[PDB]
This record gives sequence, C-alpha cells and structure tokens, in this order.
Amino acid sequence: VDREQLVQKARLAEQAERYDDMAAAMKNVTELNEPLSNEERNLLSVAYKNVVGARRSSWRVISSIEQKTSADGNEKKIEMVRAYREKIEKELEAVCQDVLSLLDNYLIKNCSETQYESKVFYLKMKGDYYRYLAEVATGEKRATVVESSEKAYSEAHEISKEHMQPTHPIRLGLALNYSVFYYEIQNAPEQACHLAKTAFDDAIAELDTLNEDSYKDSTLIMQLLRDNLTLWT
Amino acid sequence: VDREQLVQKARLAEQAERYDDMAAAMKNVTELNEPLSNEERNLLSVAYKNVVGARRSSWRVISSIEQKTSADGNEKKIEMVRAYREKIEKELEAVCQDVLSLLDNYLIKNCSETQYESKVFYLKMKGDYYRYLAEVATGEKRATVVESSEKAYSEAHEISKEHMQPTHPIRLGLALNYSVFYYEIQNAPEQACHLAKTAFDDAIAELDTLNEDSYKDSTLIMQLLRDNLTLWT
Amino acid sequence: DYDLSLPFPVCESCEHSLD
Repeated sequence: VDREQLVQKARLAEQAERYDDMAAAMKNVTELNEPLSNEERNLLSVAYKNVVGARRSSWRVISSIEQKTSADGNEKKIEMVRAYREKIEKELEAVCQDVLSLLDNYLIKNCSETQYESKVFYLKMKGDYYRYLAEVATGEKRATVVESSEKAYSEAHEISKEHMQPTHPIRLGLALNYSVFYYEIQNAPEQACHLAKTAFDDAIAELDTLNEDSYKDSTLIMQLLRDNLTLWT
Repeated sequence: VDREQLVQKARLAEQAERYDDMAAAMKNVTELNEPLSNEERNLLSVAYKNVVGARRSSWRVISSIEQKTSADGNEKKIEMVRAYREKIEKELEAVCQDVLSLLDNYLIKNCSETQYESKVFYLKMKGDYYRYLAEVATGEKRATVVESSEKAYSEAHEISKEHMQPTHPIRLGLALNYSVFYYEIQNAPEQACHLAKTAFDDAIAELDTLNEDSYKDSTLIMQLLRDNLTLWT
Repeated sequence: DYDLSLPFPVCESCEHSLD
C-alpha cells in the first residue's frame, strides 16, 4: 500500500510478465501526485506499451480476418468476427484513454518549465497513444485524435529541438515516432523523410557527444532512422 | 450462442493470442453436454494449457524471488512478494478447479467404457491439472491433490496398457507426464525412470509398423522420453 | 520490418512434459 512497495510490485509484475498488473501498479504511483523518477518513468512506459501492444496485435489479426473473409463468408460468422474486433477495439481505446489521462492530469501537468527531458518524454508518449487511437478510428473521430497526436508530437519537437542535444535518445526516439506518424497516419512521405533525415544528420555532426552510458540507446535509434529512410526511398 | 459459432470464436481467440477468451469459448462448447470431437478436444486442451501455463511461469518466477528474499529477511519486501505469489497462486488454482469440473461433469462423464482413446486423454488431463495443483500446494492439501493426480494417472495407464498400442501418441504422452509426475512431484525417481524407459522400449519394438503420419507424431514424444532420462541423472 | 516505431523492451530483468 506504500509507494515504495507499489514500484516493487511493478518490478515483480514485469518479471512475471503480467503487464496488466505492472501497468496498474505504475498507474497508482502516478496517482500519488509525486514526480516520477527516471526508472519509474520507464516502468510505466514499458508496462502500458506491452498492454496496448497486446490489444493492437490482436486487433490487427482479427481485423485482417474481418477483411479477407468479408466477401464470401456466412452472414453469421462475419457478425461474430466484427463483434470480436470491436470488443478488442474498445479494450485498446480504453487503455489509450487510461494512459492519456495519467499524462494530462499528472505527468505533463507536474512538469516545470525547465524539465525539458520529462516534458518531451511525456509529450511524445501522448502523441504515441493518440497515434494508436488513430489506427482504429474512422471519420471525424479519426481526424480529431490525429490532430491531438500532431499537437503532442509538434510541441515535443520544439522543446527537444532547442533544449536537448541531437544525440539525446529521448530527442532521437521522438523524431523516429514523429516521422512514423507522418508516413503511416498523415501519408506525408516528403515530410516524414525530411524529419527523419535532419534528426539523423544533426546527430551525426555531434557523434563525439556520446558517453559510455548513452551510446547504445542513441546509436540503435540512429540505425532505425536510417532503416526507415532506406525503406521510404 | 450457437455451437458452430462458439468453436469459431475459439479459433479467433487462438489467432489473436487471447487464450483467456479461447478457454471461455471451449468451456461453453463443453457445457452443452454434447461430447467433444477430436478437433474440439484439442482446442479446449490448447486453450487451458496456455491459460494455466502463463500462471505456472509467473508463479515460478515469483516463487524463485520469494526464496532468495526469505533468506535475507527484509520483513517488508518478503511480505509483498508472498502476496503477489498468492495472488498468482489463487489464479492458478481457480483455472485448475475450472478444468477439473469440466472433466468430472462433462468430459469423463460422457465417455463410454469402450472409448479407450478418449478415456485415457481426459484421465491424463485430470492427472495433469491435479499435478499443476500439487506444484503450488503445501501440507496436507498437497498430499490430497498428489493422491488425486496419482489415481487419474494410474487408471489412464492401465486402460492404455491394455487397450492401446505402445506407439500410440496418447499412450506415449501419458507415460511422459506420468514419469514427470513421479520424479518431480512424488520424488520417486526409480519409478519415474522405470516408466519412461519401459514406455520407450515397448514403443520401439513395433516402431517399424507405422506410417509416416504416425511416425513424426510418435517419435517426437519418444525423444522427449529420452531427453527426460538423460536430464534425470 | 513491420512496425517502424521505437521499441524499448525492458526496464528490469524481463517443459519436461508434453504440450
């Protein structure tokens, strides 16, 4: 019931791979209104990434069955498939809204004007989980969560482009997901390519900035930025 | 609500890797009191094995940590681990009692005295989930489920030894889990290895007689019998 | 390469029978 134990339960849940328990424990420590340490901050991101990832993976395979079996299949089986897809859809959207609530009410809110690292970390997460919502949305409900993802990504970009080094893994990771957001959600290959290229180039010019602690995390993201750039011609 | 839809729901949940949903669909198909076909029998077996299997891996990870923490005596971190262990423990035992009820009320009940193949399959399954109970039980509650696992395994063994060919994958796999029960649960290594080699020897004496269909299935379980022998000193 | 976004797998330390 104590905060120090709640973080320990989340550590245990990750070892037991019960990410629903892990995300619930971190949801509690976030609700205590005390700021999150760098480690506790990564426990929350890992927990809800696994939870929303399980729903998103299940949603993708069911929706694929729903589309490829939407021509000839019996009217009774397709009514069972689309019913299962929407059940997963509501589960995904409920987890996303759960994350965006912690972000707007506790995490982004309790950030000072000088906490550019945590501000960019939480703002990128906001654009991430709004992007996950845009994958399963259609019509006017899609165009709004798309612009909410854009407002979260764009603000995280300006704070990162000014107050953080180009080799910082948080700044690099943001440019990755932001450029992915442009290519897959907005269908803007020209802008997605530009965003990923400048972030890679600016990190290359200051390659002599990597320390022994942050050399791994930064270099792999640069490779992923290259990998995504080769794919987009 | 229809049986053909319930089984198709279970196939969806398997592809979506939502084994909790899959076990619930096959529980409904079983609760219609109509005997289960071969395909529906394995859909139920696969679903609950994944459901109870995720709890077995989580319990083993947590109970391993509980052992290294009960020697330090932190008196505060140890109690939170035992709580998480017993939370997973109750989830595991609830899944087992759910399967054992389906076995006693529907599956074994609807087996005629001449349905030797199905009688061995379900009885072995009964000894299996009673053994899963024995892995997390203590005191006299353990010696109870150990005795229940023994009666189910032994009766399935006598039926298979009399009415089944030694190369039959059902009979071979029973000897595997029965020998595993002897070594790991009852700590009777003389009989665990006697059982494993007897079943392996008897199955080779007529291994020439089979088709290729009953060759890959038959031999794979035999390799497991060999692996267990080498790994059991 | 299917999901082109950023993975951060872990933040800690992440049969004998037939199956």
